[PDB]
Amino acid sequence: FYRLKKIQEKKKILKEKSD
Amino acid sequence: STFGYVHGVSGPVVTACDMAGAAMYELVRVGHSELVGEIIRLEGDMATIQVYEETSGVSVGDPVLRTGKPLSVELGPGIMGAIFDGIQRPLSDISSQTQSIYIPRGVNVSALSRDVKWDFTPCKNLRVGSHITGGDIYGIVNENSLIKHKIMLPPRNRGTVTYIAPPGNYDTSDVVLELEFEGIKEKFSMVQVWPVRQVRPVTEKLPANHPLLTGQRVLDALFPCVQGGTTAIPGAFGCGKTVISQSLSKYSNSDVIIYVGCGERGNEMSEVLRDFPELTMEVDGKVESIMKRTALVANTSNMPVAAREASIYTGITLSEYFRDMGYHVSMMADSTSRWAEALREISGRLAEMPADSGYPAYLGARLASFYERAGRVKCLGNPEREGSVSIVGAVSPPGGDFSDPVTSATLGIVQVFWGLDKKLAQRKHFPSVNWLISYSKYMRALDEYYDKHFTEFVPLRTKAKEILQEEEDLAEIVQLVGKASLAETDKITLEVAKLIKDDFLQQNGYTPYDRFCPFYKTVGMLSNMIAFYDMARRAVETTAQSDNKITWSIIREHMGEILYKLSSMKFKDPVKDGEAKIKADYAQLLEDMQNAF
Amino acid sequence: QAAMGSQGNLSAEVEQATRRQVQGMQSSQQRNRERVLAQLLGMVCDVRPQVHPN
Amino acid sequence: RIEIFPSRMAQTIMKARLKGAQTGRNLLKKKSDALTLRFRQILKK
Amino acid sequence: EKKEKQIEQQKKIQMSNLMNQARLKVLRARDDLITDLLNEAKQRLSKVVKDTTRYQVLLDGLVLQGLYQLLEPRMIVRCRKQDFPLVKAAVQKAIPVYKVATKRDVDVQIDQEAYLPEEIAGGVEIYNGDRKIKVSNTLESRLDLIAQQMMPEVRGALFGANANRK
Amino acid sequence: RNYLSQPRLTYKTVSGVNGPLVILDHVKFPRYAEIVHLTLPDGTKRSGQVLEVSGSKAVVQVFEGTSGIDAKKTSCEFTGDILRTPVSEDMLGRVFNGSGKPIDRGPVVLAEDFLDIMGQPINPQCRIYPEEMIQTGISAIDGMNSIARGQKIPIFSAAGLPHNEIAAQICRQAGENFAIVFAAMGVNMETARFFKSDFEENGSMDNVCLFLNLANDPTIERIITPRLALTTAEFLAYQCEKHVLVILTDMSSYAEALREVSAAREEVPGRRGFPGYMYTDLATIYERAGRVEGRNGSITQIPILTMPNDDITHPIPDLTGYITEGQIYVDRQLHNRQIYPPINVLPSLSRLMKSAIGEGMTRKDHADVSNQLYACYAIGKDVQAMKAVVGEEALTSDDLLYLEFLQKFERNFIAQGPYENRTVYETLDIGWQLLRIFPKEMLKRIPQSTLSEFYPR
Amino acid sequence: NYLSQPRLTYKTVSGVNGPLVILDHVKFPRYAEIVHLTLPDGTKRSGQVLEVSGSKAVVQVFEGTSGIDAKKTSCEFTGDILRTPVSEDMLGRVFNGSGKPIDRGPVVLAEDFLDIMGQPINPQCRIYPEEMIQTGISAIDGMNSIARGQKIPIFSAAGLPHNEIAAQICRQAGLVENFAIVFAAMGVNMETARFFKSDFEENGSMDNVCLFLNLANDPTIERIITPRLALTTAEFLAYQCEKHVLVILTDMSSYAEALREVSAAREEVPGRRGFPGYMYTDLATIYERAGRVEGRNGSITQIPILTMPNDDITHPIPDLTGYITEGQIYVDRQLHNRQIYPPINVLPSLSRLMKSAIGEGMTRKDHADVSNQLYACYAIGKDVQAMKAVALTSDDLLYLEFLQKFERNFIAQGPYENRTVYETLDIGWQLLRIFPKEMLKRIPQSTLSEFYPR
Ligand SMILES: Nc1ncnc2c1ncn2[C@@H]1O[C@H](COP(=O)(O)OP(=O)(O)O)[C@@H](O)[C@H]1O
Ligand SMILES: [Mg+2]
Repeated sequence: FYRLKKIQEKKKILKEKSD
Repeated sequence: STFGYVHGVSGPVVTACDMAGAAMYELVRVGHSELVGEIIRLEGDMATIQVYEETSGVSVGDPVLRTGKPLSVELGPGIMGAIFDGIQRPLSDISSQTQSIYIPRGVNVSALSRDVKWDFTPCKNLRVGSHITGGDIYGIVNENSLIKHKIMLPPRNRGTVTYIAPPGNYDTSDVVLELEFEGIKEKFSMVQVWPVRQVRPVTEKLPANHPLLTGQRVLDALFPCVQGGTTAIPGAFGCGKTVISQSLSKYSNSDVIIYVGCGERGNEMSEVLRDFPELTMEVDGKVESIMKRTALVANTSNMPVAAREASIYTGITLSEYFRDMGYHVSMMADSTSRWAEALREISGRLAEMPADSGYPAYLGARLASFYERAGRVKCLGNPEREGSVSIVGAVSPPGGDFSDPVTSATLGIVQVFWGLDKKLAQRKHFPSVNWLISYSKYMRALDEYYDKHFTEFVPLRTKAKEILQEEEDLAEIVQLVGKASLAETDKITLEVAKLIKDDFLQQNGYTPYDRFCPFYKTVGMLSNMIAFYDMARRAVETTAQSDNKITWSIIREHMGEILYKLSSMKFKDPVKDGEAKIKADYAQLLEDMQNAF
Repeated sequence: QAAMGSQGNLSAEVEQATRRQVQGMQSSQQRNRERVLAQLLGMVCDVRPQVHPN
Repeated sequence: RIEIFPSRMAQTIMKARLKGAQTGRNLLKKKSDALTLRFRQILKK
Repeated sequence: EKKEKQIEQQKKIQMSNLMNQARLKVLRARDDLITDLLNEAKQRLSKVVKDTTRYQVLLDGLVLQGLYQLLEPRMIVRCRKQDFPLVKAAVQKAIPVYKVATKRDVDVQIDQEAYLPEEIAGGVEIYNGDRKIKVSNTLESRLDLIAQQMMPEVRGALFGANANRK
Repeated sequence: RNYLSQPRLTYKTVSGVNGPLVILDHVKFPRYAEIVHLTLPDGTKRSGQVLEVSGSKAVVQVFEGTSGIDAKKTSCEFTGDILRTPVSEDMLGRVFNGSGKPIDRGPVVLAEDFLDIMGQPINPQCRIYPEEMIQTGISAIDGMNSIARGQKIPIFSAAGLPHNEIAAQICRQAGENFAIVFAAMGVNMETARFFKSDFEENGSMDNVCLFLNLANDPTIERIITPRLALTTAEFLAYQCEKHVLVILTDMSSYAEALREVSAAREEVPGRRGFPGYMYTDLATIYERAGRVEGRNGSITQIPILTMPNDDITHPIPDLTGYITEGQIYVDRQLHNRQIYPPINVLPSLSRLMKSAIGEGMTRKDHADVSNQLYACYAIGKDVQAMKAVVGEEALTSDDLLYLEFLQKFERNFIAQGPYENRTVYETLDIGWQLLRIFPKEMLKRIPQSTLSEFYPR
Repeated sequence: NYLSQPRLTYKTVSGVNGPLVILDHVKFPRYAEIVHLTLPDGTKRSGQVLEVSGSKAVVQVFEGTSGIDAKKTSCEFTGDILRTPVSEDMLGRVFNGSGKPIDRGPVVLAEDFLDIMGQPINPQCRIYPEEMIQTGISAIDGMNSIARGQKIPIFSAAGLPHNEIAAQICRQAGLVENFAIVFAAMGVNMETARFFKSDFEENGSMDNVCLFLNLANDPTIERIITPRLALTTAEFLAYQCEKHVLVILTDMSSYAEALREVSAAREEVPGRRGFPGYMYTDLATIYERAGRVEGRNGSITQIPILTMPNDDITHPIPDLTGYITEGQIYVDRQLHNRQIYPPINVLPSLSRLMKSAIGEGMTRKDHADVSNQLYACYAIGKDVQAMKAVALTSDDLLYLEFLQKFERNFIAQGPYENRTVYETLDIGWQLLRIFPKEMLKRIPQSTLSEFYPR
């Protein structure tokens, strides 16, 4: 639950870097 | 650029912008008080810096000046007997300077004293104009009465001697040697600077053949360690992982001792420096304290967590430097599980993905790059000396569970493993080394030494490990189906193995007779208790059915005086040396005659 | 007598088997040294600048 | 005292080991109780 | 049996180390036939540097190869001190060739503040405008590209081919 | 003399509130651990540390919770320094709340010095080792697990067990120069009243610095409660040279207030949800102990932690077992038999037992009889494990005495009663009587040179 | 088919973390390239390319990122895949982790350049392993004998002597005369490197061994490209030089552990216990390069040693290995505590190619039935031994006489004894002699008749 939530935050930071 | 600017702080790590020409693992100094830090990651224009002191009050507008050098120690005289922190600042100078009881968190105290003067003497046919290479001795400095700090050249450079200093007293900043190369005549001194993350170059590694006499009975007999070997001491809290480490630093057969406190207690390093200067040992008929040969790297739990990375790498760099003199260095890492918790806390700030149980994925590469720096090895340089480094690294698993990513990554590297037990500390069975799960892989390499000095001990431990092996399978029997239905060849096994567990394996480290036992005393009382089991084997085996034979209650009520000689054999204090071998055969002669009686 | 047999094996292979192998490839190198030299120097002179997916 | 490695499929194995040992006692309890009842009335006889 | 078993084992170790250095001497004597071959080839590139009617048709393409592979709006050619008038005629020949293939225009100035050292045989080192990306097309680097890809050929056509193949 | 006189800025530019973290914006040079003073739109005053900064942002965390914090109207008011507690010698007799404020209608303290609550680590070169043995009177603590003045040692207990009833006992009868600082983190109303009205009895209130923080108080205030309790005690000792006894209630309940704030930060869970740095943040509040060279003062810690589900392998007794200098275990089976200090001596060891005993300190047979009284205890405990299996009649004459000692050991060597203290000489003269129901030659831990005197009596 | 365009050289790194270096502004980068990082100190480090994206490319250096700047380093792009120089002369020498020599020797003269990833075989034209390799170990050849070309690991645990039974199947490697061992050492200590380097010169066998070594001193990224580069020389000697090879990769668990560090630094979504999801395929491309082709005369067999963490066969490293290979050899801990060498547990160890490498034509008629029956009395003997500690039948003591005689006399054979298969079945039949004729159920009467009375 820590490794999957780390990717859920890193999929958002990579998203807002595109936006 | 020549410095940086802080961009964001979060615990130990520091993000610093305007930092372009800075390599990985540089040494920068962040803040107005200049906290010493190391770069661990950089992304474009910014760098991410772990800080070896407590970041508090560090603002964004603080300057970060860089030095262009990795984290490095200062190797030279003035290093034995002192006590350092993780980044090698002396804790005795730091309290005689500021006169406080705290470390002021910004002080650049020199690692070696540039004021005390040592009597130098050259290396006796080191001529001017002679050829010299990297790593040979060009002078001797007697730091104490016990230790001759052999001054060496750095391994990088070499040349031809143009000037050597005459024998006398010098500072640690005086020029002692000047060497001509193709381009530039280069100056030198008595100190040298070496990066702690880089392994010291050396000629060629050698196999390890001589054992490390630790003085414990269970350690020297069943699971022996050699000088040049790696050892791990796991076990839960209150088991005694440091009283074996403090017994190693007091009574080993090693030339120097380096004790590394990594996340340890503050009172346990004050325990060391108090009782060491009254423990005098002999080398050549002269007695002097063990603080002449002990150098403490002290980094307690109160001190910051990024410095726990540095105190392991510093203490192995001093251990590698004293290896190059030829001394048989030992090192007590204590404890590496608090070093692995420093890797977890640092990687938690960098948003690293974790491995099993929190730790980063490179945990097996940091422990392997530290434990493999041990081993006896012919050093660099012309005087042709052979040194050693023996690493004994304590491991503190949480809850006493050896299925842990620190321990399970350790046991793939270490050859010896002294598995301490928590049940063996409730019952006061000290040392608490669990003889079943513990092992050593030095045995096939050590019997060649045994076929030269102690030529009867290899068949002894083969039966001594066997009697402890058969006791464990029969212990589960008597706790389920009772001891009444047991055989007579097994009831003798249950007594001598219980006779081993209080004589041989138990050892009161605070009494004058068992605080350090030599190896003849250890092989002495084992050559009798195994011969007792071998003689009481014949009392049941040969006369098995016919005669109304020995049912061993015959033995236990009649041979109680000889068993009292066995149960009190461990009481031979070191005032008798040759008498102990006579009493070993005398108590055997009481054991010899009673099979006829 | 094994030590003179073992040193007799030293003076039977390091001076003929090592030496004729260096000399035996020295002669084959010399007969073919110039053919691959024009092959190499003919390849340092071939320049053809192609530029790929645009 | 811990026996084997956790965290998959040893739980179902140990639940099979427990269930056999749970009624294994109760089967042996009825054996020891019927033996005692055979022992109690043979005392009065 | 400790007197005869060691002297046959130490005979085996002595036979093992002698057989190994019999292999390591002939393999190191295989390098000096290859290393001087690359040294004798490095001599004969400098003779190609001498005759200008062969050296400038070489430097016509050797600058052209750098311009095509780099594909920058602004490039910078760096060369030796002596070849500065030679590559200047070579680059101006190469300008309306680059505009034929690649449609992109280009600019290719030749710098004055920096020159290649004298130990280089010849060739150029063409950079971009940002001084980051570099195409090293010198003759000490063009030879080592062809020397590695021809290592199967300069073994079989210079020593005996192996008797155990496909 | 040395101070800062620049006026403080007042930002109305909060940007992000998710859980207890208030992300500010357009901050100009924020330091790492500044206290900020939130001013809520309904006039409420909240305080908070800065958790981490990055560029222009500054992520503070509020102490009193985040409920009610707006985005437009709230005015976070910075302060350019670290958290400095107001500390004085007249904080001795007053009851303080969680953060820093008085409870019993008193005034704010005048505070001749301001100290950093994070403290500074003591130089281990000038940190002298505790040798002076303190007297507690409880025979399980005084005689069998002797603690020295300066030693850190917890009390391992669970819920329902009377840890707080015997911790006030050693707070009562420990031994004109003895001060006590008390920290209550996560106590009930009763326990905070039981501790308040116990020091109202013995007249010890003239040397008690009770820090109460009840269960209704905010959960981030439990972080800075044992910080202020120690830097107070690092001022009554180390700067005024008097012997302070720090007692931290519910060190378990401090750690759930450490787990909760770290799950809000979303960082690196260790064992059982507790954070990765949970060894360090239990060490910066445990290693403030011991004596130093140039001071006559001392500070000794007796923390109390309730191990969950009676497990010593839970991370709360585990990580404190590695950093303290011993432990004291309170047993639940002995509490069910109405044994008074319901302590069992087998997993309760004191590390400084080897130094505090001797001919110079206390009665040379004391250090050696405790090696033997563990042996008769540990062997006899396996006898009751054997008595459950085979039967009460299959025991031999050896292991009938191991049950005979073990029944007499619990009720005679322990259970002093809640108001009786007995000295170490009374402990040994009631402890040697338990070894005299044993015969000779089975006391194998005792040498014959010492056994010859005390056995005939 | 050679490339000749001059290689570009980028001085434009823009990020470095762990083993990765992230580049910008790259013009047409290529996947799985090889680069040459030139440090500001003049050091040269190489590296693959893990992911391209537009003008970016994240390389993984082999020798660690320690010292790499952000402005002064230069990274030169070789325009091809990592192709090793392979030769017949790569036999009798010692190489490091990636490709460099150790014993003061030369670089190899590159008879051909081969891809380290290999190229996939046609499964139609791959002949089946039939000829049996005699290992000399009674625990192998008696129970779970290995065929030539069969891939079969040795499942060890940390501390167990798996290296002494690795060198045991070197000296006693033979059929029932050009057996070129290719060795790959990953994550081994120096004292385990001396046990392998100075045990091939002891028997004089160093004229055909190609010992690779990647010590714990050497960096961890080189462990990735060790079994791909140790097999492609073994793939050269066995399919292109018609020589029977035997490759013994060592410590596969460490090879995985180096795969976890790169996977965690790439921030990929992970699998079971931190390992990447593609570890099944990553352990398949270095395991399935075995067997023998039908067009040639050579062969390549694989014995990859791996330690399981905490003696767990359900760990992902022995789990995915048992799904790619053809059965395991489970050297056990409890047999090592009873002082057995080799301490091989014959219950979970298995060979899927023992059924077609034994019989009347290959070895002898009674190999098929004595291996099932010795397995039968061992498996039935174990659960009745567990009930023994906590009687009831006079035949149950017969099964525990089997357990006392099996571990001491059959599998235990010492460090230098090489039992042939003709000697192995005779000791196996003597263990069945303590059982009656009727209790051997899984032996038919046609084979039980002439072999049981002797
Ligand atoms: N061989 C021994 N001799 C004397 N005391 C011992 C011995 N072994 C263990 N002990 C005792 O056990 C306890 C363990 O001390 P310590 O090493 O600090 O625990 P830990 O290993 O968790 O750090 C101490 O009270 C120590 O005196
Ligand atoms: Mg310890």
